[PDB]
Amino acid sequence: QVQLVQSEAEVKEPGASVEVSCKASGYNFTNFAISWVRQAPGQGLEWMGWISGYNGDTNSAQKFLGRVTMTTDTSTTTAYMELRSLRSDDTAVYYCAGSDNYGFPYNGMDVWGQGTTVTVFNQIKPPSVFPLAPSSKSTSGGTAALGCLVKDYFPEPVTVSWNSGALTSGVHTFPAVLQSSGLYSLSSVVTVPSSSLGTQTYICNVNHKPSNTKVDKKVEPK
Amino acid sequence: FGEVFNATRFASVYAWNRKVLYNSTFKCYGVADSFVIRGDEVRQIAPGQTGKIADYNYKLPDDFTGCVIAWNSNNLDSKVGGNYNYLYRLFRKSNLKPFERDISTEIYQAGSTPCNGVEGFNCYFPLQSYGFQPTNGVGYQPYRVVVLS
Amino acid sequence: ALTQPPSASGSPGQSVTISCTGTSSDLGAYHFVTWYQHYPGKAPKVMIYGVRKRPSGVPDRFSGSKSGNTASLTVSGLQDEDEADYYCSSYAGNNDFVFGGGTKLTVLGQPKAAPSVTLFPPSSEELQANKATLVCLISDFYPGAVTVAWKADSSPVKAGVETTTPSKQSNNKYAASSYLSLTPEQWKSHRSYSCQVTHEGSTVEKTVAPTE
Ligand SMILES: *[C@@H]1O[C@H](CO)[C@@H](O)[C@H](O)[C@H]1NC(C)=O
Ligand SMILES: *[C@@H]1O[C@H](CO)[C@@H](O)[C@H](O)[C@H]1NC(C)=O
Repeated sequence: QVQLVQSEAEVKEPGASVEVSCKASGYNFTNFAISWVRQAPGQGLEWMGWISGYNGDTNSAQKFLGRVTMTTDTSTTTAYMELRSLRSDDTAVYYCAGSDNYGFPYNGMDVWGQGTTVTVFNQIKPPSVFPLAPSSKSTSGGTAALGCLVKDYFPEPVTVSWNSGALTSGVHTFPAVLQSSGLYSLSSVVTVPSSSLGTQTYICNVNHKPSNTKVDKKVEPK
Repeated sequence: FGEVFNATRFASVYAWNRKVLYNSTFKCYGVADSFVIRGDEVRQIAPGQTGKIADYNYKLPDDFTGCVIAWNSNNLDSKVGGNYNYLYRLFRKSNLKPFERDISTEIYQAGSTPCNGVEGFNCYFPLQSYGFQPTNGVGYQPYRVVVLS
Repeated sequence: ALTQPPSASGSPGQSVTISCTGTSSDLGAYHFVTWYQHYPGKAPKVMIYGVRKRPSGVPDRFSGSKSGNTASLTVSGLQDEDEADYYCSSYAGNNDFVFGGGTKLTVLGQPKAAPSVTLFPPSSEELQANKATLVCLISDFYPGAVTVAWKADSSPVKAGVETTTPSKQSNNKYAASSYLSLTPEQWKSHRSYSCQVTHEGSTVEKTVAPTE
């Protein structure tokens, strides 16, 4: 039952504050309980708190205790959620949800907003490229995995090749992880014959245009 | 007294029953009513107390002259999957006056939408089952209560 | 938080049950268990409220129940429209809620595939830069949902862990990665570390040791 309308996406920087609006769209919040629920990238739903549009009873999750303020103006029938001193792990989609209830919505929330994306952006950061050396126990007949760790850069994207593109078979570049710091890290591994570990050179080529950085990392045996 | 204390089945607190044992709680006030509640809710079976049990289920007056008895019946009133046959009143539009009983099951209208006798998203069944389990913490285990008036 | 499996799955037509474990102060204490269907992008949708009740318009193939501190949601006759994330939630007793971590429900379009796991210790270069990172790579699993846990001498590590959401490979199987960030002193002060990947009830564990 999506019917509430929320404010446009927000782009903030660490330490700023954000306020999301949620307009009743035709209802009157005097008979509505309002909850706020966020979802950070790659995580689950997270209840932030609730306010009663009837009498103003408020409660906040212990995680956000002291950091969030929820208000309602039933004059305009608009709910508001302020989140202060944003961190990079506050980057999430924020939903307002409601229910026809003069007290706590014990069953949860019936009416939902469309969500409001709030991104706490980082400064551009060049990556650090480290070798993931193949096993010290690699012998001729076997296969060996070796790779490149591309750690703590911002923003996307990053391109990784191997031996300037000459090597394509057996390459697997894993999509990056958005860390709680707001920075990305990814890994790229190629599987090679172990017999080639002593005769063949393996070099990963990392390009990060936003920071105008290029790294060529030779990965040598342990 | 044997028909009460030594009874096989006990009543729920919302539907409590009316009818030298000193040799868990034998608190007397100024000096028989049967039901089962969890151990943490036994403190509400006293004059001048508030809470879901004291206000919605069993109310004692501040002028109470009697004795409140209780003992842990987890061994009797708990099933491993939960004993849902014992319930208490979660919702009520007012508190009970002393020694009043409420056995109604009208749907509690929590919002502007009328219920018309049907449970809904904001239309609550007013009774909440306990679901007593033998491995619950002792504060959550069932206690048989006998109040001598 | 409540506990949910990461992945529940079945073929079209089968029945799937997602369990959700709470405590005696939430799931055990109340009949306010609500299940939310979610597709990232759209808003959550109530499928079951109370414990077993269906809002109007929800197909009757959705059912719910609870026993002790464990609630459950069963979908009968699985259809492709049911593939989604599902969150259990409960009233927590003090005008609040507790959510589970979510469960991805997959309509199996191909047979299940257990994951391959490769674990890399920190490079000496990174330790020279006063940092340490264990790299855990998970590939070729289906359906695309896993749980990753890190341990240091049996002790669970929950600080410094970053795990991707699974992403589809060219062969329709899924890949993911997890990273554990340590200080060099932290890395050296334990005798072994392990990455544990749980997928559809089966676990793969890889271990690295600073002195081996
Ligand atoms: C909402 O209801 C309140 C209470 O009756 C009223 O004062 C207010 O003007 C109403 N607002 C709208 C937009 O209907
Ligand atoms: C309950 O039964 C026991 C033995 O059967 C007896 O000793 C005890 O007095 C009884 N309780 C009451 C209140 O009569």
